[PDB]
Amino acid sequence: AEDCVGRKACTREWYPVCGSDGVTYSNPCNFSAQQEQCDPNITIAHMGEC
Repeated sequence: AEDCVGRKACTREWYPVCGSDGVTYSNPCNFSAQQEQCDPNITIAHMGEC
């Protein structure tokens, strides 16, 4: 994808985290999938939905 913004929806489970973009991830899969498509370079900012 290269350039995509927001969250990419995955729903295997709900462990919410926030990415360094300040973005709410529904679960690890959300963080992984969205970033592998968009921004692999951010880190988990904090545990819990943003």
